Amino acid sequence: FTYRGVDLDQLLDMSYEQLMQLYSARQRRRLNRGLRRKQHSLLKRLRKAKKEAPPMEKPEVVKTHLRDMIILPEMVGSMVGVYNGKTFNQVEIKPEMIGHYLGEFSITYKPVKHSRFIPLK
Amino acid sequence: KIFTKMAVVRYMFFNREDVLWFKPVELRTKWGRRGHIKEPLGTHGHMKCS
Amino acid sequence: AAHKEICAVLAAVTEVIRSQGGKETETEYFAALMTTMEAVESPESLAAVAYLLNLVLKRVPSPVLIKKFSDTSKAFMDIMSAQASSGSTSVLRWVLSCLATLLRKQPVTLQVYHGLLSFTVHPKPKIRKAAQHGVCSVLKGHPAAISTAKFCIQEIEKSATTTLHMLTLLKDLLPCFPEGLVKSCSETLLRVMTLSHVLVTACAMQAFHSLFH
Amino acid sequence: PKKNKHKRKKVKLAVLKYYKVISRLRRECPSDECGAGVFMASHFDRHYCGKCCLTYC
Amino acid sequence: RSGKLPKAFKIIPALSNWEQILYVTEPEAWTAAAMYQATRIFASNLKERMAQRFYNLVLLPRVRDDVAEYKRLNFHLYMALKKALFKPGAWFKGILIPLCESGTCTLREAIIVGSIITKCSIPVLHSSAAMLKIAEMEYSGANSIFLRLLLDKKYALPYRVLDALVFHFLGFRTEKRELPVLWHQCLLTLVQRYKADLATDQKEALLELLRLQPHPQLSPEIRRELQSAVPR
RNA sequence: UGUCCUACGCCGGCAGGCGCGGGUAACCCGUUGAACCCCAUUCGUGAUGGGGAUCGGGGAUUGCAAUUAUUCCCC
RNA sequence: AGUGGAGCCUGCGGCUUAAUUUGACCCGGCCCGGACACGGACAGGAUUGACAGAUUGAUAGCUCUUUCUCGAUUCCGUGGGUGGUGGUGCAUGGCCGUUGUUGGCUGGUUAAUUCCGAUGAACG
Repeated sequence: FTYRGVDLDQLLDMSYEQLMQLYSARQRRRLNRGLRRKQHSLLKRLRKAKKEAPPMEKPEVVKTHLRDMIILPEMVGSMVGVYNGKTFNQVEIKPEMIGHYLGEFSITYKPVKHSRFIPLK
Repeated sequence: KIFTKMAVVRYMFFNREDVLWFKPVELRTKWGRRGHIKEPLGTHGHMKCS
Repeated sequence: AAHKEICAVLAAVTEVIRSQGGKETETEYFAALMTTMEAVESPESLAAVAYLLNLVLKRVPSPVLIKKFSDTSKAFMDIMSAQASSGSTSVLRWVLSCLATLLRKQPVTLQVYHGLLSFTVHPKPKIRKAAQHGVCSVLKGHPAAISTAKFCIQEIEKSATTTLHMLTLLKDLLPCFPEGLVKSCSETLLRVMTLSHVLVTACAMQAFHSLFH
Repeated sequence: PKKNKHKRKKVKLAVLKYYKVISRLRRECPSDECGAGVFMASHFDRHYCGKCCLTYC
Repeated sequence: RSGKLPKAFKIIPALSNWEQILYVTEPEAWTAAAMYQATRIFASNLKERMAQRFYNLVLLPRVRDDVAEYKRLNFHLYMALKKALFKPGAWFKGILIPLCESGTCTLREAIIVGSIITKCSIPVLHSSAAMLKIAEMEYSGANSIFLRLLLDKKYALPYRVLDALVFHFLGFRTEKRELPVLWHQCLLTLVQRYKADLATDQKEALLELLRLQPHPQLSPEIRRELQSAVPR
């Protein structure tokens, strides 16, 4: 895997302030504006779940409502239960979802799915 | 809740698809007014009635 | 609760305390508190004595003021240096007014006059406000007019915010000037007109009004 | 997910820990209303006051 | 609205100078949720006479104007008065009796705080002190509600208190002013609950009170309870 | 029209940044330098240099937050 | 000059959805909730408030742990034994608004008696 010509392993070594240029313009603005307490606490919970999990299967599912939090490169391999308003969608974070949010993998709406007179007398 | 020829009724049923099974039969009040099951509201048997 | 009383400093201190011992007015009190004005920098104790220092000396100890004017002047020219190093206001505002009070009733005198005058440019507004009012009462109540105009002209040439205070000083001090200093002031007020700044322009316009009115 | 109520831990003879035999085993608060009777907590990283929430580390 | 309060608030009960702190905090400018937050901490770890001072200056004014504005008591202010009733000694002498002695209390103020008394538990010795104190002073259109609901508590009435109530009733012997219907149910509940603790001379004392001050509807029921009353 | 309207200088290609001033207003924006219109150039009846939807990639700004594209700009 | 035909946007119906709020709604998670009697526990202790971390969808002593502090302000159960903060209309007592004239400064703040803080009488 390569992301913007950068492989995964040194992307995990890479800190926040030089992740600014690898993201797009939207995520670059968001990272400058900071991350609130709600997503700092969640990142610890994914870090805790990856810590105690067995090293040969996926970790336990973490349920959250944070649909507006971008996917940092250290989140790969996690089990996040993301909520669409009705149920929790369990999504497994592949390394190809780095610049994207969490809300667009739990769709909040369902698709829509949509005999003539002939006279006898 | 009651509006002009529009009402929502609670505690008649508890599941969403109960009212779909009992849709085509009419409804009435103790005070003479009649009504028709219009559409389910969801997940607790609530419906909107006209 | 204790300021609005008749026994408070509002009314009766202005009447009966001037009779120091029953006879008005003895300055033996101010000639007794040197141990408070010297080697004591306790705040609000020098302030309260500064209130009575301004309040009492209005009631004409003028023969007393003449003889021990030098005693008062040395008792305050060191005060002008002392809390100028410390930087207070409450002890400072009344002691400048009582200096104006003693100067109003009256070679060494002009140095005290320059001590009163040099505090007009002070950044703190209360200290400036009393000095602004103090200079007016001293001159209107003159040999001191020539030197103070020479201070006024040089201060304008040295300098934006301080010039507003100086034009306020020149607002009601032009009428007590001689011819040559009015002619020099008429140039100096006209020099800042070349600057397009509006607040200095309006005050200098209003300064000429108080000259002619 | 029923809301269970807190039950206070009934510590048996909690009074009998602030002294030996004479002197006070625990600290006393240096405040005005709290002190001379108000004992302080002795935690493993802090000292805590049960009345005025005074914290010493 | 919600969330955790700053820790500078949780030391005000144990702070030395509450008066300067509370006055600079502008208690009238607080929100409705702040009353439930402040009363909770000011009645939890705070002493009795101290908490009575807080009720008089803050809680009693804030409960008076709100019911005078919307003719209804807010939910948050209701739980504030519920939490104030956790300390009954401070609430009686800080909220109840000062409202009783104000003289401007109405039916709505009486009927709203009266339900709080019914909905919660009050110690008998604290409640019996409120019985004697309200029985001594004069009678208005609102303090009767304070009587009848407290008679509905069905506590073990001390016998000295029973003299104080009947002295209040014997005080209403020669007055020609019309007694309201709500005064009769106050009398009806009294003879319903404490018929076994009234004396034989007190038995006839209420009877002549029924003779001089009758009711076209309720007086025979008051007559029925008296005539079917067992002595001590 | 407004205390949010903006002048001017510098930077970037554009959205946009940094600084410093005027105006409670027939006083500054503002001699309100508006668009069709007018004069030259290229195109030449061709779903075409008409038409712009729908899309891909990137950048900037307001917001606690831009995902189901807040909005704006470039290809 | 158009609209009606094309693309986009907007409103009524209709169709799908949990709701697509109406001529605020849908999923979840909290808050609160009698007294009387009797039987229990209750200074050995009834009970209140709390630092740190976590569950949680988050924080939150309104929760799950480590025990710090307040103390009678008590808290567990069983009874067919009592229990309007209702909304709404009529008669009903008081009270406002509704159909002239003459007088009369501790303090911090600013270019400035600038800013904020305490603080009356008669005549027609």
